[PDB]
Amino acid sequence: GIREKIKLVSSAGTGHFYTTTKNKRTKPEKLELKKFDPVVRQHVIYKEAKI
Amino acid sequence: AKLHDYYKDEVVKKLMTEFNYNSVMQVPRVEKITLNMGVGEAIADKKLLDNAAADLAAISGQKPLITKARKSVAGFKIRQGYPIGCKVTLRGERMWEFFERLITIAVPRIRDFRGLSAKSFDGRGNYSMGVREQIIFPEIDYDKVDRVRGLDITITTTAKSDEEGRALLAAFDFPFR
Amino acid sequence: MLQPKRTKFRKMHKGRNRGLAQGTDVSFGSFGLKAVGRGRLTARQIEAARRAMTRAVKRQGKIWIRVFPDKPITEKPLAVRMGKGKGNVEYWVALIQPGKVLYEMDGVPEELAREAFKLAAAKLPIKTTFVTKTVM
Amino acid sequence: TRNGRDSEAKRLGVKRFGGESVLAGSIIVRQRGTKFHAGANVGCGRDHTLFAKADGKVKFEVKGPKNRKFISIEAE
Amino acid sequence: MDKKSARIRRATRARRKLQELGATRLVVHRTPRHIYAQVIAPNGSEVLVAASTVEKAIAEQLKYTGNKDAAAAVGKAVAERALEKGIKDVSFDRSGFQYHGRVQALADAAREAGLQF
RNA sequence: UGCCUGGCGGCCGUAGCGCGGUGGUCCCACCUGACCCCAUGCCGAACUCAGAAGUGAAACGCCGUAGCGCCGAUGGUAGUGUGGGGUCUCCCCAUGCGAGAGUAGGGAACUGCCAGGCAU
RNA sequence: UCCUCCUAAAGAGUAACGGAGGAGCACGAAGGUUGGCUAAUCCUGGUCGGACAUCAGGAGGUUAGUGCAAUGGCAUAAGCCAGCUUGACUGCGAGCGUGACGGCGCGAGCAGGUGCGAAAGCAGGUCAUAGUGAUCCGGUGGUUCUGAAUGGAAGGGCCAUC
RNA sequence: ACUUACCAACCCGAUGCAAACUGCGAAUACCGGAGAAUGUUAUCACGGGAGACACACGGCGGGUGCUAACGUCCGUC
Ligand SMILES: [Mg+2]
Ligand SMILES: [Mg+2]
Ligand SMILES: [Mg+2]
Ligand SMILES: [Mg+2]
Ligand SMILES: [Mg+2]
Ligand SMILES: [Mg+2]
Ligand SMILES: [Mg+2]
Ligand SMILES: [Mg+2]
Ligand SMILES: [Mg+2]
Ligand SMILES: [Mg+2]
Ligand SMILES: [Mg+2]
Ligand SMILES: [Mg+2]
Ligand SMILES: [Mg+2]
Ligand SMILES: [Mg+2]
Ligand SMILES: [Mg+2]
Ligand SMILES: [Mg+2]
Ligand SMILES: [Mg+2]
Ligand SMILES: [Mg+2]
Ligand SMILES: [Mg+2]
Ligand SMILES: [Mg+2]
Ligand SMILES: [Mg+2]
Ligand SMILES: [Mg+2]
Repeated sequence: GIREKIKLVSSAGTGHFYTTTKNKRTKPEKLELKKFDPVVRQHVIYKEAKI
Repeated sequence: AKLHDYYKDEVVKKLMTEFNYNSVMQVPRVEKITLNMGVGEAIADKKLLDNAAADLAAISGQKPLITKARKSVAGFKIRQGYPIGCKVTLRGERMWEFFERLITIAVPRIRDFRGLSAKSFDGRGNYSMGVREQIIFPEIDYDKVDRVRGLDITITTTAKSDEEGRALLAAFDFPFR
Repeated sequence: MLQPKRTKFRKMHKGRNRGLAQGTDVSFGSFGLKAVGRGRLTARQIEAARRAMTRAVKRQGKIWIRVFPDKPITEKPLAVRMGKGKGNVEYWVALIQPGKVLYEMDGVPEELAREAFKLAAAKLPIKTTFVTKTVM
Repeated sequence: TRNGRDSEAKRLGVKRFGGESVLAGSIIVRQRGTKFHAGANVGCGRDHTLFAKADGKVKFEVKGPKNRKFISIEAE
Repeated sequence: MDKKSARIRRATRARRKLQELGATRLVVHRTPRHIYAQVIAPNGSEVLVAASTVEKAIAEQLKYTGNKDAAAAVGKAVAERALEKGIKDVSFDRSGFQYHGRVQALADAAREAGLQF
């Protein structure tokens, strides 16, 4: 209703991304999470970007 | 620590012969002294709580726990989890040092003091009293206080009765009627 | 006129009325009026009968009502077709099974209780009979 | 206000009864809470589905100080 | 909740899990004066080996039975006693006590003496 | 082997609650001290550590005790599958199954592994 | 359209313009793990303080709580806190449930890599069950595919997503 | 502060009622194992051909209606 779709992008060269949602009002900063990148086959930091 | 010694050196002895206890482990003990401030109107001015807290901190000598609304109730317009008071539980050395300050110099500085009630027992040997003005404690700097404010004192005991609970305080020369 | 003060639900399945009664002894008074037949007692019936027996004793002694009309009965009015939702609650009944003590009484002579219970029974839609307290 | 609604039935219930021989992984009961608890060689899924963790026979028991119901699996 | 009923509650989950796993557990019990260790079989009803400070061969070499040095002695002894009976892999059941101080002294010594967990 | 205690289980109220009595050499408990390990949205209460001056007061364990909980027949009652029947909103008969509640009554648990103290 | 309960006849399912309610979201913690904790309500005592705020004791024993309807669960808590955190992982999947089908669900275990824990272990989101839209057409990124003479390119495929 | 022939929850004892109550609980029905007799395989799978998806009354258990209807809606014979 207010909760927007965002994509978390792999900080490695790969263009791999996870997709999730966010309340942009209450949480205006960039969501940042270690996740598994299946292309370099390792856990790497992932950073919000626009869907 | 002086009044803990007086408990051992003098009070135990008095109560053993008063109630003819079989075991010294039956003699009532001061278990803990709990100070409380129902602040209540911090809901409009959050700073009223901070100054209450700091009043207790300087009175008790330990960091206060600030107590939240256990339950919304619309009568006092409070929502669950709202800070609405602060408390301090005293034990051991600190409780005894406070107990003396209370008797030896705070309580005597109540205005036109005539003694404390002796009927403020809960029915199981624990004593409770209020002070209207926290400026009776000399740890409070009369010039700096934002406001005079009151305070609950409860002395929790291991006496099973009020008769026993009273002999215990009486033996410390607790001021009564 | 008896009615539940509030209920969990407004309306109730028709259900059925099989079985013999529970509460078949005179447990409070000295005499009782007992159902011999099966059926429904409305709150107005129960009231009409309570009045009758209470006139009869000139409001002397004491009276107990062992039944309570807690079943809501609905009806569809004239010129309404079937369906379109369950009808509206109009009145309340108690379900009666053979053997239920309906009313009890004491503080009066037996002869007067029988008369009073006779007058009351003429108000009820189910056959009844006169009963007495019993040791055990 | 108006009634007239209900939801699809979820087909909960016991799928394999006492004595029944099952292969590992087989659902033994679908339930909404833990009416039945997982016993030996039986697992509890996220919707409280109890399933076989081993080939064997389904076994219902009542155990413990709370008289709880447990499903386990006996080798056969 | 009194100290003991509270501890037993603190212990129940880990014991059910070990029970589920079918593990042989090294069960510890601590007291102000004494500490105890039992290696109990998965059935939960048979003690395979044991050691504690109430047995004289152990307390005799100890200053005070209720401290960490003692805990190290008990742990070392169950381990040895256990290894001599072919027992090697167990799981630690801290029995609602913190994994700390004495309990941990016992655990560390038990590992030291070759017990696997 | 016997009594006593601790630990871990079986069993899950015939096993619990209450009331009365009772135990400290050992064990257990409270207890002592606390700078420290470690801890308190405050508090050495709890968690924790170093201990042994005191007490079994509390707790705990044991023994007693039918106020309560709990268990609980026999017999009858209710329901019911099949077959048949009536005055068919409900019932009855044959046959099989047969509660719930209540009554008599039972009942102050039973039991295995290891370890410690004591005694013969 | 979807979820919960009853009708529903003690396995599943079961109709009516039958009886009652709810959803079309929320949450980077309200998720994971380790460690810890335990409600409601009532009686008595207590400054301002009242029937009800916060404090103490006692009874009580989950009647509380669960982001939200209902039902079933929940103390080993699934309820409540804190520390560290990203398993709200990627590839798969023995074997099952539920569907006319399209589909939907549950799942131990395997490989890679990760968090928490001394360890046993736990984690593939949230106590569970609602919170949803097939296909076509088109957009964005990736790509050991394709590429109309050949090398490219456009367009197409495949994977991710709108 | 004190009191009234008033109403009074909770609690204790006694008495009933419940589809959406359960500290109880059948008969039947249903799932699974094994075994004989019987049964023209009555079973399952694949494949060729369909028809049918207006049902009726009666019995039992129910919702709706008035335990009205040659009423209406399910279950089961
Ligand atoms: Mg201590
Ligand atoms: Mg004692
Ligand atoms: Mg007897
Ligand atoms: Mg029988
Ligand atoms: Mg029976
Ligand atoms: Mg019986
Ligand atoms: Mg009974
Ligand atoms: Mg021995
Ligand atoms: Mg069903
Ligand atoms: Mg059925
Ligand atoms: Mg949660
Ligand atoms: Mg935990
Ligand atoms: Mg009060
Ligand atoms: Mg690690
Ligand atoms: Mg393009
Ligand atoms: Mg060309
Ligand atoms: Mg070309
Ligand atoms: Mg075919
Ligand atoms: Mg058609
Ligand atoms: Mg049709
Ligand atoms: Mg039909
Ligand atoms: Mg018809």
